[PDB]
Amino acid sequence: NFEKHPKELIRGPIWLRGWKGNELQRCIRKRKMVGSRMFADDLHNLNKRIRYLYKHFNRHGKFR
Amino acid sequence: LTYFSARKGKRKTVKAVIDRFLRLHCGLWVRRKAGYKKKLWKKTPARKKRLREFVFCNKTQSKLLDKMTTSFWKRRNWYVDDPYQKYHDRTNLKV
Amino acid sequence: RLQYLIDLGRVDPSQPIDLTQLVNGRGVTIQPLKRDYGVQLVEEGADTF
Amino acid sequence: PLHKYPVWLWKRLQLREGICSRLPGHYLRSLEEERTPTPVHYRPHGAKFKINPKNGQRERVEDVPIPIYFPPESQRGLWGGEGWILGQIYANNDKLSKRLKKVWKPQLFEREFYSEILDKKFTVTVTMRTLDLIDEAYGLDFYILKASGEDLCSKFGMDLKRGMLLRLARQDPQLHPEDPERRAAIYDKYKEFAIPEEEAEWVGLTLEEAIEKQRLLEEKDPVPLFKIYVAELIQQLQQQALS
Amino acid sequence: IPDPPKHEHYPTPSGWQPPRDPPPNLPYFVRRSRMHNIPVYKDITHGNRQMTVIRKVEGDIWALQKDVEDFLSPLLGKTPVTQVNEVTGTLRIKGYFDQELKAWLLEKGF
Amino acid sequence: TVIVERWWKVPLAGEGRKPRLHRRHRVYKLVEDTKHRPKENLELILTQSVENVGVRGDLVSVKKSLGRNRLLPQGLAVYASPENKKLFEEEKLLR
RNA sequence: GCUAAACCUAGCCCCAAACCCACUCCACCUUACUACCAGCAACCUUAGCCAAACCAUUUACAUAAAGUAUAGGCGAUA
RNA sequence: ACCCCUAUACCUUCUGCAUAAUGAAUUAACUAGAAAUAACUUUGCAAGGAGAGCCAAAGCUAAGACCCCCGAAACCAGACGA
RNA sequence: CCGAGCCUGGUGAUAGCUGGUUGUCCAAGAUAGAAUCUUAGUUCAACUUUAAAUUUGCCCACAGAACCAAAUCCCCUU
RNA sequence: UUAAUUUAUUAAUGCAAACAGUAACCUGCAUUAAAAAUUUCGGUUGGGGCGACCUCGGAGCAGAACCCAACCUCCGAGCAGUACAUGCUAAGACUUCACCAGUCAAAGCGAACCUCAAUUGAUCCA
Ligand SMILES: [Mg+2]
Ligand SMILES: [Mg+2]
Ligand SMILES: [Mg+2]
Ligand SMILES: [Mg+2]
Ligand SMILES: [Mg+2]
Ligand SMILES: [Mg+2]
Ligand SMILES: [Mg+2]
Ligand SMILES: [Mg+2]
Ligand SMILES: [Mg+2]
Ligand SMILES: [Mg+2]
Ligand SMILES: [Mg+2]
Ligand SMILES: [Mg+2]
Ligand SMILES: [Mg+2]
Ligand SMILES: [Mg+2]
Ligand SMILES: [Mg+2]
Ligand SMILES: [Mg+2]
Ligand SMILES: [Mg+2]
Ligand SMILES: [Mg+2]
Ligand SMILES: [Mg+2]
Ligand SMILES: [Mg+2]
Ligand SMILES: [Mg+2]
Ligand SMILES: [Mg+2]
Ligand SMILES: [Mg+2]
Repeated sequence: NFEKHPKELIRGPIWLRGWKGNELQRCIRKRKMVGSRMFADDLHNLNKRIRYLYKHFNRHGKFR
Repeated sequence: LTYFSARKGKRKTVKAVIDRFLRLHCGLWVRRKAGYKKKLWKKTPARKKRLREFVFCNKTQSKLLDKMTTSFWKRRNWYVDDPYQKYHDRTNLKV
Repeated sequence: RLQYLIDLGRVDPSQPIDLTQLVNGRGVTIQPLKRDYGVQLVEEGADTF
Repeated sequence: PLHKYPVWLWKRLQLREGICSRLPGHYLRSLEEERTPTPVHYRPHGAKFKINPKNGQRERVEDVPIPIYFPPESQRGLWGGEGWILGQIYANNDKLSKRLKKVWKPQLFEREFYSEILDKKFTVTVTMRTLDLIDEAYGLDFYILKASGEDLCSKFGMDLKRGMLLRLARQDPQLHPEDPERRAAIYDKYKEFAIPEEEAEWVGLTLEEAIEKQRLLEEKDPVPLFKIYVAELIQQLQQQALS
Repeated sequence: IPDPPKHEHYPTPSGWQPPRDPPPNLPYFVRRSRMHNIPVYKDITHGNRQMTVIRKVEGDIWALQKDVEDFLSPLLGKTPVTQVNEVTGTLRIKGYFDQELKAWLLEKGF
Repeated sequence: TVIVERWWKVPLAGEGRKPRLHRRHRVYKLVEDTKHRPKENLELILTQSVENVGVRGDLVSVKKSLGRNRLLPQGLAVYASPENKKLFEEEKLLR
């Protein structure tokens, strides 16, 4: 009788726990939900990725 | 046109399109003609009349417009006394 | 639509037809976000009601 | 990997952890509060809702303060609640011209100032707004007392306030013999304010300063273990006697 | 969802009528929906292609299909061009014939 | 003080939040300076009769410079507070 | 038949949890690793590439409302 | 086996290359298509669908199925060099 | 290796330009034009591919398409 | 640099702001300088440069439905005149090979009893 959802069953990283996403989207999620408690260097890397990813998606590509 | 936004990761809308056009629920996009309020002294009555009419859009153009907006603008609306309401649904079609 | 609802049992005409009842019946779905200000009553089944 | 507590809490955690724990509760509270200062370089929105033009629709309106910059000169002497405004201007106030950076400085002055609580004439780097504020509050002393720590915006001012508080508390001989009645009158003028002496000691301190003070307080040369041992022995003897 | 109240006269105003008791003994049977309607739906694939689906078929779908064909040959002047699917007891029928189909079903007594 | 309006409209944030800003919200627009303004006359009560500017006991509106530089430091005048006003009134009554 | 080949376990990546480390003695801000003598002191918008097919204002840094109101060489986009 | 007859390496790039145009000694392992709307597909349910919000004049929920790699001269910030 | 050093970072800078872009097999498949800081590119058209719904499509014969050659258009039959 | 956009920096001025009397230094806003800074350097073209051209219209090339090029040959336009129902609406068509722009127009309502070949310019902003 729907006490719980099967998305509470899944045990993994706190940000993507019953949530699919893209690459860029995933990164964004990570930055918001965790960011503040991330290792400086890693945070920077993430930011860079986001910057890159956005550019790749929103500009570079085919079918635009 | 921003396929993935930076904060949400959604499609954004080209707001110019929104400003300029009307999306009827059938699929058709309505536009006002260009030069409809410019140099009317030199324009002849018939021409003026033509300019003042609300013209439909093409297939390709329509597609482009659709691409440029998001599924919010395509939704069914039920405004109180919209002058265009009757044109959203389309009747009597056959290929 | 209303008539159909009545026929089907959901939405009871012996009690009042407040919006809540309609919602329960599920003849009318409405959404305050997307600025819906309730239901408007329409003619479509005027006769045969 | 990730951290347990986020980076914007580390400072907070630090307080809990060590010597800053042993600071008195009444001091740390002040540090923690962080209430917004009074608007100075921006006209605030009166109401939280308004109704804008263009569309006849009410929507909320938060008044965001201008960042501001206090150079260390300001700290040295009372300015108002004000300092330097680092910003940018559009060339002729049209956006389609150059954007170019601008520092608005305030007009500093030098002035003498008497204070009845301290009995001394201070020369300060004061601006006209400060003067106005003082006038509004009437006495300089009053202003110092009345004005909150986050609106005072000066370390010197804070120090002065602290001193005043201390004076109020102790009831020290400030005007010495021949003026006891006068002193009393002065005290009564500021019956308001005047916190207990053990709070007024810590008013207007920085964190580091506070820490230093704490250290000084709980310094003490270590007690010889020998003495302790002797005491223990004595206790034992007493116990034996009893039984 | 409530099972509907037993009316005096059928069909009910708005054209609803319950499935008759006992069931009509045949090679096939058609269930009703959650909402007690006869499940005969329209569907448009491409902007062009228009069809209708009878989708709650049970038992001998072939027989049902045959019956449908028989019914619809006078209305077209052809056979209707149908696709059955045994696994999910369905019947895709090319061109819209929904209301008529529903009526037929009602007559049959499902 | 220099009052500076903000060009570019900060986008509004929460009850218990700080609105994060952009290098364009730094772009200000000067609205006013508190100097370059009609100066006010402050009200001072007088403890001595001085020149034609005032008399013993009388509250008077004076230029601010005069109030600040000369009268208040020398003890010739006092601020117009509700505290000392009463006292002054009493004195007047006695007189 | 020589050169060579081959080989699993060193360890490592992503998480989860949990808030870490830091004086045997001696030496170490003078030219650090130097046993032993009379002078100062920290805070001050990031920018630009880049996108706009140039470029000059401008160009992002739990869920849902919503890519909505808004903003914008009213465009890129935000 | 050869002798006989037949047969103008390969990729790239081209209107067109055996070209005397590019590249490539050879072996080794490494070394390049990643994303929405809208469609189509087949399921589920159906005047409703969805495990709130969204969409709905057959629709809606479901998955499946498309969108590379290497390369400047550069510009700017903070260090380091007589 | 100074027309403005070197190093790190922003920087996976950017490249309408060049080079490259890896299992098998089958199938359909060739270039009217438009604007364009555009002619080394691009959006629309045209051609092309797929899935659909369809009812005509090509080939065409009399009659017909202006005054100041070759043909074409149109066009029932077949 | 006498190209466009700026003066944030220095430059003095000028006005404020501070001050004093008697019948200068700082700060804010203006000013013209000096220094700089951000800058981009259109295309077509029998290579590029130089020269010429760049939008619109009529005739030839293109002889008989459309269409058709060159830095091919030749003429021209960037208005003028008359009205002031040069009102309002609206079936159905043409179309400069896309779109955008263009053209024509029965009926009706309301009134009487356009000429011209080109004669022109989107959006946003004002
Ligand atoms: Mg369907
Ligand atoms: Mg919120
Ligand atoms: Mg660019
Ligand atoms: Mg590009
Ligand atoms: Mg360039
Ligand atoms: Mg060649
Ligand atoms: Mg050959
Ligand atoms: Mg050779
Ligand atoms: Mg070769
Ligand atoms: Mg090559
Ligand atoms: Mg070559
Ligand atoms: Mg070679
Ligand atoms: Mg690979
Ligand atoms: Mg560049
Ligand atoms: Mg030397
Ligand atoms: Mg690249
Ligand atoms: Mg190019
Ligand atoms: Mg083939
Ligand atoms: Mg142009
Ligand atoms: Mg050229
Ligand atoms: Mg030449
Ligand atoms: Mg055409
Ligand atoms: Mg007429």
